[PDB]
Amino acid sequence: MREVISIHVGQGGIQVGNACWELFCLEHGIQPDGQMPSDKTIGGGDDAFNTFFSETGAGKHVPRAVFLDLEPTVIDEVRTGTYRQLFHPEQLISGKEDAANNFARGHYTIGKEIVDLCLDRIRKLADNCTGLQGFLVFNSVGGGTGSGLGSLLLERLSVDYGKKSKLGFTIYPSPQVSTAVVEPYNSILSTHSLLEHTDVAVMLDNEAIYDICRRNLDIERPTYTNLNRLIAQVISSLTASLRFDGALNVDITEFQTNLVPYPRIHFMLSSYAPIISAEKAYHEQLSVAEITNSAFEPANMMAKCDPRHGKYMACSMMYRGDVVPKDVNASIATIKTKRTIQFVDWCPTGFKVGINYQPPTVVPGGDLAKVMRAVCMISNSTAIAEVFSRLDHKFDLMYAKRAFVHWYVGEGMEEGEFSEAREDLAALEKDYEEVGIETAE
Amino acid sequence: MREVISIHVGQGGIQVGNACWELFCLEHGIQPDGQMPSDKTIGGGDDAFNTFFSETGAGKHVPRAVFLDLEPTVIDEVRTGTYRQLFHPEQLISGKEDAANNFARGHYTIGKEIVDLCLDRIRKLADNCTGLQGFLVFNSVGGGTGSGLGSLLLERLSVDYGKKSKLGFTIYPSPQVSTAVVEPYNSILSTHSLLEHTDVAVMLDNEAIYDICRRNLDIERPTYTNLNRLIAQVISSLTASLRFDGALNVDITEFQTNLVPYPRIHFMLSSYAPIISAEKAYHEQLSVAEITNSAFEPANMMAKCDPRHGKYMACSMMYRGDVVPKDVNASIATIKTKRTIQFVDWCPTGFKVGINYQPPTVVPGGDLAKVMRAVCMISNSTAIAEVFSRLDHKFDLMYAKRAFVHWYVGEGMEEGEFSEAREDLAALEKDYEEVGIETAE
Amino acid sequence: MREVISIHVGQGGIQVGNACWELFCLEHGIQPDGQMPSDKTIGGGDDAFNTFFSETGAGKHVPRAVFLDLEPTVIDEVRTGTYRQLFHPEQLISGKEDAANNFARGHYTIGKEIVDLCLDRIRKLADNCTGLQGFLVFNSVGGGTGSGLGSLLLERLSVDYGKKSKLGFTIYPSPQVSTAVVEPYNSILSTHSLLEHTDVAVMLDNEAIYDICRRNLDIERPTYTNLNRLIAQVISSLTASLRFDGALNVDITEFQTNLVPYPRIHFMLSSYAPIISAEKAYHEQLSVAEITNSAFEPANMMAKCDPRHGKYMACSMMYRGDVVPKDVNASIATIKTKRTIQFVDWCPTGFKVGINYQPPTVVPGGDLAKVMRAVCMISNSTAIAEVFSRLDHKFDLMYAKRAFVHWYVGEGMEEGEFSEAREDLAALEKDYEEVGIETAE
Amino acid sequence: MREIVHIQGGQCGNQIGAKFWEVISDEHGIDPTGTYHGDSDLQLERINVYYNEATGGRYVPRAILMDLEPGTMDSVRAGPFGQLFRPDNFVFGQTGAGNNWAKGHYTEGAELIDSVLDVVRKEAEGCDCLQGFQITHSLGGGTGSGMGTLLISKVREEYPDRIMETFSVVPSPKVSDTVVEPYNATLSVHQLVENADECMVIDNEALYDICFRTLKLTTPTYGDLNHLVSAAMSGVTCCLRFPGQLNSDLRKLAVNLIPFPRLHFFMIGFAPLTSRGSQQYRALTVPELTQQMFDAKNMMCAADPRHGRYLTASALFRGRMSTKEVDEQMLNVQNKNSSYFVEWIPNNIKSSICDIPPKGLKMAVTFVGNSTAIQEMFKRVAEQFTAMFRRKAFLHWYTGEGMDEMEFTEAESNMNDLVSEYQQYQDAT
Ligand SMILES: [Mg+2]
Ligand SMILES: [Mg+2]
Ligand SMILES: [Mg+2]
Repeated sequence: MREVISIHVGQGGIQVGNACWELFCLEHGIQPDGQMPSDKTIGGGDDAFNTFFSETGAGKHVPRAVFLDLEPTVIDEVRTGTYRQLFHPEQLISGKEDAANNFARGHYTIGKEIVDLCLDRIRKLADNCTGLQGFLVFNSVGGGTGSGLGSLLLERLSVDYGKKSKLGFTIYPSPQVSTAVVEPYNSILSTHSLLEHTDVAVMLDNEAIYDICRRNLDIERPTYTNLNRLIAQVISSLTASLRFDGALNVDITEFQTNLVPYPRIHFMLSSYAPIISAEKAYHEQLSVAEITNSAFEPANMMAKCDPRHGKYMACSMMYRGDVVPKDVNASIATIKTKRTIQFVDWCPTGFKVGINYQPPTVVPGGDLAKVMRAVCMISNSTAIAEVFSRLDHKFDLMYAKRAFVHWYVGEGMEEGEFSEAREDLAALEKDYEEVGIETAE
Repeated sequence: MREVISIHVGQGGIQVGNACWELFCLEHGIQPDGQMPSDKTIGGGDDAFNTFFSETGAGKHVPRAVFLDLEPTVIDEVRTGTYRQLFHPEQLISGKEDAANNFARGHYTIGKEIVDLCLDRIRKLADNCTGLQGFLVFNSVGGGTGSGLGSLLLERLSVDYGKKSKLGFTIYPSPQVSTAVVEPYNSILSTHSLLEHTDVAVMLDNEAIYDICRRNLDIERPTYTNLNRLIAQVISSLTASLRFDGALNVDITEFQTNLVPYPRIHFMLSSYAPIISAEKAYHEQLSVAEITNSAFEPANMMAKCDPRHGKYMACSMMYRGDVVPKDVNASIATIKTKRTIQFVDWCPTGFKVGINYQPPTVVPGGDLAKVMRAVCMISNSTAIAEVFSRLDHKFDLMYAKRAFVHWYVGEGMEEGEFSEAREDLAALEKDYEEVGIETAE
Repeated sequence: MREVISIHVGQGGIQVGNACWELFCLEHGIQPDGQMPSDKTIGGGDDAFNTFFSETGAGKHVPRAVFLDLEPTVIDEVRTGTYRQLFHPEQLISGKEDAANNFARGHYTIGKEIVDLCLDRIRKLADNCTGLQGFLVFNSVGGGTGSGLGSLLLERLSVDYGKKSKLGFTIYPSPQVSTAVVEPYNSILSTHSLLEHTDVAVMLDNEAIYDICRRNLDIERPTYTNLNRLIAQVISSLTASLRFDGALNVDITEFQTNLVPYPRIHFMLSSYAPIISAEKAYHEQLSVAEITNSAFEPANMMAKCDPRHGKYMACSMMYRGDVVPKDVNASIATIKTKRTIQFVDWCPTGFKVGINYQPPTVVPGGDLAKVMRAVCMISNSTAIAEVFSRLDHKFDLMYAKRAFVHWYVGEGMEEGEFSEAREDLAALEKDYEEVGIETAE
Repeated sequence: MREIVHIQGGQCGNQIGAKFWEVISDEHGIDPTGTYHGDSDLQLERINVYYNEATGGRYVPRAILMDLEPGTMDSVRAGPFGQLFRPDNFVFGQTGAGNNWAKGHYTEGAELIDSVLDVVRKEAEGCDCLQGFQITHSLGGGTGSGMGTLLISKVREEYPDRIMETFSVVPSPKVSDTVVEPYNATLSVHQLVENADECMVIDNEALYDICFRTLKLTTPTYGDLNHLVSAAMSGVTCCLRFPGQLNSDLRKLAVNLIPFPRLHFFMIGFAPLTSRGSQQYRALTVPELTQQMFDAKNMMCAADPRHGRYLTASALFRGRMSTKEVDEQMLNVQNKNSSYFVEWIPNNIKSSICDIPPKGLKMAVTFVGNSTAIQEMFKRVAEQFTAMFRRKAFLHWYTGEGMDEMEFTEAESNMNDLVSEYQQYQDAT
């Protein structure tokens, strides 16, 4: 009735996915094998797990998500891991020789190799599904298939269904921290082929995960376990409406042309809170106002792009748990109140409340403390264009020096893809350039 | 009342038979000696085993089938095997010196040697039987008697009874995989002498068995055990109506001039499913729609001839188990729905439902997983003529070079049998050529 | 009523011609001797073959085209070939000693030798013809008469009739692949004497033929057979309107001052599709949109000059077969849609539809697969000036070194022809330089 | 008898009239052969005012063929009902205009006008009290307009009393089937604003929109489209062809439609338009079809009544109903959206009814109203003309015909003058 499905790519990406399905399975508490601890009573009023966990004729409830990546080592760990009763073989599609972070390889070269298997799996699930709203696709501009092969993936999947929503979680090159140097190539080559195949998607950067887990989670020494846990929470709440009763169970498609008013600049930030320790869970109270005012801390901004340097457009503060329409509401007045913040005035307010009544659940072994209320500030501003500009300037020079270009030209891409894709970020620079212009008079 | 009887020939062929009677005996669970584990209660409403397993005055229930082949080594293994209490001596007729894959030998040369014994056995069984509908005949264009001696076999048996149905299971030369090179000779020499002595029959190719067992059964390294098991399933379900309650217990004679509308091109495909693993039995649900939509996967097509290259004519999706007329029915609408598929339009729909209520039984030690529902897509299209054309072109040149011809001319066949039999596939090429023509205006 | 006639020159050139008349004769299926397989019914509404195949008082229907070249070996192969019943002796005029790729030789030296015979033949055909629209002239800047003698040919033929259209098919020096090194001399000496004697003409380069036949036709190892076949298709469709019913049977003269708006820069590209294999004919669908969007692939650009580096001016996507005005029409909106493409804005749209209802016919033994719809993107942009610039810079230095000049000065050309012809490409460089300038304000 | 004639050029229009006479044949139920096989004399009563009996009852059209290349002549010559024609009128060309309008207007324009105007004139003597004649081409090129311009000039002089109701295809704003369109168009429209008596706009994209959305059709061609338009252009003479409790002819129409002679570019609406299932959704009422009548989506022209204002509006009804309904919906609608009704034209809606609808349907509706929304149309096309005329893009194909540019200025400030003219009439009260 209300389905979504997750797709996983790139090393960090399927790392995220593993964390996620660990999470949801924890949260509906269905045991890793595929059974719930106890029988399910027959009831109505709304869906349940049925969105994602797959009903069998018995205690076998597998996700509705798919793995695809050409670097097949790690995924085997899932193939080995505790959830080897959880998942399902045909759920698993991997490539042996990954891209080597040639975008053009797993996009072009090895792009040709596994696509059809992917699409068949998609047809099996969507055919298995009925009211699948949209598509959860995860990848990374690092684990190279996460850029290339995913690029073809949406490039064709969109042309397959279209009417489904594109739920885009991919990681963005951290501003000064990194993984490689061809990242310019991965990213921008992705981007010009990303945009028109993307509906909307958010940009998760890691350095924020570090700084904030270390200060706010009080973390001393983190890694992808903590990161994947954190994105696990954020996606855990970004879709609760289709999973749990909330006052305004807003929906993705609902979000689509309302958060991203124009068609073009359709990405965003997301600073979840309240992430605190057990020793800050106590020694604190964690007000709605604390999560709320705290929600707009630029230093809390969960992607390393200063909001205060940008002007907000929309903010879908979907809330978990014991939320009051009034209290949050006045907090939103407080958000109108913030002098430092500046909004795409031709969109004076574009707010859209989310009050889901389940407060958050915590993952044992985790660092986040337990609370009563969650916020997701999926918000869109002018600010985020800048780091892009860093990307196209860095890539600008490096590409000017023809660095690495032999690698890609060797695999079947043309140079005008490069300069033209730079025209692509040129245009989007005109977009964040223009939409931020205040309409005259 | 409703009898059929099986005939077995050629090395692979009686391999198939062994698998089959192993199967059915398993499925009615009558112990290999000839007894059931327990007494049989007196009841009415329909037949039982009595079709094939032969009632004694005691726990001795032998098949109603016959072995005939001139390569008598392997059959002895049955003569030795566990079922040496099962079968019956006079059930066993073999030749010592087989054909050497001279069609003309066990058809002509040794053709003369065992025929009368065969016919006497047939008279003993059919005289033993009452409402024997038709004839299960198994052979192979490889284990050479499977072509030659079987060719005489139907050639005369048809002229004996006629009114019985001809149930034809024989194997066809795999498209690029093979067993020999005289296969052209075996096949086509069979074919011109096959057709007018055949009622209807299906063409099982192996390479599909391999590819599909290895992907769909998840098989790593198969052989005739797996193959013979698989055909064991398909024949296991192609006759359930006469064995088990189903909503529309369709019958062979019913199938005859309805599936194969014209008289001539009276063969077909058969892609059974659902063949999956124990780890795909779980991690899956196996919907009626999954078996159904899955039933028409050209890549699932259980004989290496692309359906998508042909235009379907009929499809008898007889079903095992908990089937719903409605659900399947709408799936058949879905089959009308398939743009890629194209039907002999002058036969707009020719469908014929089969909903037998027993879901499938599994053979221990097997690779197929257990399910609730079976499909047999005995369907007939235009596509299958092509591989024939390969057969007559291959054979065309090889025969043009007079290759091996000394072998056959040495045994009492004339050359006009060769060129004329090529006229035979000429005509049938005109048949698949013509019936596929869309009737004008 | 609507006649055209073909002229053939240069080794590759008459190679092209042979492929062509092979083609058309195949396509109207008139047997190589000169007869149709069957009688022709009397009807009206439009012309037929009568354009080119020449009516006799019997089954003798010869082309309306002429061979002229001073390298007479190969043409004899036509003089010998299967179509020695097809063609006609006086259709054949050749020179013995060709130019040795002295432009100045077969243009000057041997230029004097066969002209009158040519013109007499032309008078015989045009006098034989009535509503001959224009002139099909084929030659090559390689098979040296293809440059020189053709240069005189149009130089005088234009001054003979004038009012006929000049249909120019000649080959252009591939950008990095070549045939000789005097090619600069051949080309530019042709060009200054080409332009003002040319109406309009297209530039076919080979390397595209290679790359695209090898990828798109899936060709492993091609030659002039494949090339000549390919140009055979493109010319096969560039004139269908005068041969077959189409919705908008546009005409050459119609094309003339509309595609090439100004008088000067009156050449163009031409990327025909859909060229695919039998294994891509299946495994594909080949939409109008696929041919259409595919039609503007710069990598599909059938002459090695990047469209994306130029700005389009006109595009006459004449279509073969089952075309829809609407569907293509919206595709043309899609072409307006393409951000990367940029048009001579003072010609905002200059489009001109062609929807001829006959889908393509295929030549047996060919590599192209069969389809339902053809496109010819005769389009004109700014891009093509560059490779010219390579030609005048290469030729610039080589001529600066006086290389080979003794060869030409030996045959009766003056140096100011060289420097001045360089002024010619100077001017045309000003033309592609200027027309691409966007008109101010 | 108020009989009329047809003349068609035009890359399409030559096909259009083919469909048209085809349709009229159906409404007269006469065989393709040319004899009547119908069931009422009423088809024969007023048959002449389009047709012509022949010795032996060959029943023939009063049509005139324009073309610069015989292919169309063969095409319709290959046409069903082709035996219903007169071989005389197959007046075509040996060249084609190439759609440089000067080519089809001077070059071939002056080349083949004579044989046409002669034989046409022989038709003029064949006409007893000629109400008029129907011309057809397109307003973007020369395949029709090339010569049709000369037609309107010549016959217009030759018959300064006859009605000239002119339909020619307008280039849609989006899809440019040719880029020389602004120039042919502008040069023509200069003429047509002066010389043509009636004009109605012929877009393709509207016809697509009708076929795809409101027809719910996926496969567009011309022929269906000409079915959709020759439906209306066939309706127009119905009263003139058949009785009507409320009749109005083209003279009553135009004189009852136009305030000032520069306004005979009219938009069109015809209906009903359903796919097959629709009747099992809905039924037919006068108020219903009315509820289609003022539909921008039936507004088959590039102008928007939703953006412009109805200078005029009218309804052509064929069927059997109660006018007591008809008027009532009329006035009702003239109120309901009064704002798009121009003000000082009281009762700017006007009425009609034909005792018989077209064949197959029980009631007929037609709307040829005239707002002034077309201003965006001329503004666009003039704009593109402006751009490339800044560039002189393809002037060389043009001046090669030996026209002047000052003519281009003439139709230019001309056509702008007509636009602003419509501006003041729209902007007034
Ligand atoms: Mg990887
Ligand atoms: Mg044997
Ligand atoms: Mg030569």
